[PDB]
Amino acid sequence: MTTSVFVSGATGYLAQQIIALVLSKGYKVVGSVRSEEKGANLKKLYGDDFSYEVVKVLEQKGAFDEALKKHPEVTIFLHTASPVTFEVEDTEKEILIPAINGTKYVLQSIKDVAPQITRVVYTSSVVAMSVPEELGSPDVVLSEASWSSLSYEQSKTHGVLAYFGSKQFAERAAWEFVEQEKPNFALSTVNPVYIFGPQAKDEEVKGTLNLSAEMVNSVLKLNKDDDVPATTGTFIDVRDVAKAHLAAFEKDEAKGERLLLSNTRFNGQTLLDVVRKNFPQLADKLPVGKPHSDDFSAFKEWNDKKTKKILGFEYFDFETSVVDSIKQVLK
Ligand SMILES: NC(=O)c1ccc[n+]([C@@H]2O[C@H](COP(=O)([O-])OP(=O)(O)OC[C@H]3O[C@@H](n4cnc5c(N)ncnc54)[C@H](OP(=O)(O)O)[C@@H]3O)[C@@H](O)[C@H]2O)c1
Repeated sequence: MTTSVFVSGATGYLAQQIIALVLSKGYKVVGSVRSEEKGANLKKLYGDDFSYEVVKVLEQKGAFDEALKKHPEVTIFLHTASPVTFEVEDTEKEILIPAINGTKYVLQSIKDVAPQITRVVYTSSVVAMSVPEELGSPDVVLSEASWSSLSYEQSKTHGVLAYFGSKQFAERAAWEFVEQEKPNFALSTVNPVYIFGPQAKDEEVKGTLNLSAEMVNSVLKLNKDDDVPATTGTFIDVRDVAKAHLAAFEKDEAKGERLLLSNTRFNGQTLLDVVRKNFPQLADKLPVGKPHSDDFSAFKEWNDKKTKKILGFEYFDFETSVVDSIKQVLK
């Protein structure tokens, strides 16, 4: 009787938080995974309202055809699967193509075989809206209208620029598909910054230590003689990203929208100060730097007012998000 929701890349960090949230709202879920045992693991963790299908390669035409044919009860599709790595041999084969062609072929499969799908949400990224130097700029104001100027030729040259390109061009292709093919579904994208926060299941706190979360987790591996990490940027809590995905398919207002998911700026000093205050027993094992020397008052606030009005909830603050990540890891 209830609606089923399809989530590509269900093994992932964001994807599992999305899955745990939608299951809690009464939805069923069907998740895609690159292998059978990967499916089997998730089933044990999430229970009866979760099914999976093995889709090993995104960059094949009709890759999701069989999976979708087997699940007519699915009316919602959340495409989150994407290479999220900066380190590869071929930027193209390992990052650009599976993102760009993966995305094109999923939308085509939905149109071909799942005409009952009314909503599709694509997980994009702030990298689709800018170039590396602009993000760390204090005179740059990003908005839902922002598009990266990074060219495809330049995106190939190395790993970080490939990831920037992958998101920008996959998302473009997504909006171009909607314009050109005129599908039954309405499209919306979620564009987050660095994603922090606890993993969905404690049992998953062991391997595949995902890039973004690890930027918090790595602090615990410092020792008192190490330098303050130089990591800096803007954050959003994984649980807020999940709620945005939910709003991205439940709210009429979210149709045809890009949603910029960005909260506050932080650097390595912000991180150490939070961890040191909340986990005093680790203070002797950690560097000190210059507590509260961090100052972001010169940075123009990004324009996410539209996203904030559509979402209609308040975000987890940096300390809570970081605190909950470390709590779980220590547990
Ligand atoms: N976390 C961030 O820093 C961040 C920020 C903004 C936007 N995003 C976007 O949101 C998504 C979720 O982020 P995340 O932190 O959850 O990343 P993640 O933990 O690395 O999740 C990636 C998932 O997608 C699948 N996948 C990756 N590369 C693939 C490929 N070449 N072919 C087929 N499947 C592949 C993997 O499935 P298997 O487990 O089966 O390999 C993996 O579980 C990302 O795709 C990213 O584009 C992420």
